[PDB]
Amino acid sequence: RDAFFESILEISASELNINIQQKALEVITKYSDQIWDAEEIILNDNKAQLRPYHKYIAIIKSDGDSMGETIKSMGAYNIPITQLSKALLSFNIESINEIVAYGGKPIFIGGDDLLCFAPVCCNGNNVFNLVEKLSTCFDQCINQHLQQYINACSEAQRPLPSLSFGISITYHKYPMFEALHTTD
RNA sequence: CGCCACUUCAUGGAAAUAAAUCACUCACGAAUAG
Ligand SMILES: Nc1ncnc2c1ncn2[C@@H]1O[C@H](COP(=O)(O)OP(=O)(O)OP(=O)(O)O)[C@@H](O)[C@H]1O
Ligand SMILES: [Mn+2]
Repeated sequence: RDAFFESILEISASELNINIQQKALEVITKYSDQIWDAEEIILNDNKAQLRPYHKYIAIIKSDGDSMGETIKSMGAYNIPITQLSKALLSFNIESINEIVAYGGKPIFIGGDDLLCFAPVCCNGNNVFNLVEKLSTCFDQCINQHLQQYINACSEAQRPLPSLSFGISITYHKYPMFEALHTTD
């Protein structure tokens, strides 16, 4: 209710325009194992257009780099932290928008982290394309809101705040606990 | 006009030179874990 997508395979092959949730529910009609198996064999006999990247799952984890250091650097130049809050919130909203646009799934947070469950390739768009768009969105929000900090601390020299990225691509099997720890 | 032969029996040069020296495809696939 306060929110408004499961298994591991449905968002690995969200490109065929095929609704595995509906057919899996029809077949099954405790829960997770049976529907997991149903989705598995449904896209097993969807072999006609199934490429090897349709069975691989990409986990994307990102965190903000030196946020406290950026805060301390803005403190020297008399720059409010409200601008940083603005940039982070706008980046998070745009991140959710473009992650659902790409074909993946946002899971974790709209803070300075992001854990996304995305297919390797949907509509000819990579997970690396998704990472590039996320980085560009974060840079755009930083520049748009911290413009004062941008043209005040970057002329002489400084690295601007950025986000480091962690991507893990594994089979739909090979459970996602180990994959999550590998991503971490 | 008559008569009649002896000689000489491979040397020098080139003796391999360039091109290609691996190429493409497959570099794990399923099952068992979740
Ligand atoms: N809306 C916001 N505005 C400003 N700062 C924020 C906001 N939300 C979170 N933060 C900051 O995020 C920080 C948490 O960042 P985190 O600890 O993940 O990374 P870091 O220590 O900056 O980076 P790294 O590990 O790369 O050195 C907190 O110190 C907090 O001040
Ligand atoms: Mn963080």
